[PDB]
Amino acid sequence: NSNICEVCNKWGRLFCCDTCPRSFHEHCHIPSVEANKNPWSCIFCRIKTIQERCPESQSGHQESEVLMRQMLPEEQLKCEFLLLKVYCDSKSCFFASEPYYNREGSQGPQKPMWLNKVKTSLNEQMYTRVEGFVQDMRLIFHNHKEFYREDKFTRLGIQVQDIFEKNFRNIFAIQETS
Ligand SMILES: [Zn+2]
Ligand SMILES: [Zn+2]
Ligand SMILES: [Zn+2]
Repeated sequence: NSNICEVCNKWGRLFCCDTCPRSFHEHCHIPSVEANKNPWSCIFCRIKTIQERCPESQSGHQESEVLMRQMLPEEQLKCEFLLLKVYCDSKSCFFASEPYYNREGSQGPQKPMWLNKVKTSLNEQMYTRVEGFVQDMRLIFHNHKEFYREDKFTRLGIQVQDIFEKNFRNIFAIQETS
């Protein structure tokens, strides 16, 4: 097993996957690492199994169809994984916790959003469709773009949104386009 957390790349109190060499801090894994269960399989392994059980799940999909899916167990898992993929980028630190807004010449967003709030929402099963989760994710970056205007700090929102969107297309097998 790896000697660092797959998500935050630090050592500490780690839980090891039994089916692959990844390791996790308790609350870096999503969902939080389960109390018992021997053997234990991580989210990367659980996502791989879905694909292996239904190879055709990797054929291309339209985003509009994906968004309307109900949050059944397999779509819940895919959203948890997509969330985890964003936390895997160190630039996710800027979007993790509750923001505040007091900048000359800007007003804060009408509906603030941050990664830990989406994490809790997923944990508490507050999304009924994929669209709910993806809307809150995109809102994080859109709020940041609007607030920071022409400050070059806006680019952090662009950068982390690109990680989100690449992973969204991969995890949900969105049809490749030009
Ligand atoms: Zn970690
Ligand atoms: Zn694993
Ligand atoms: Zn099948």
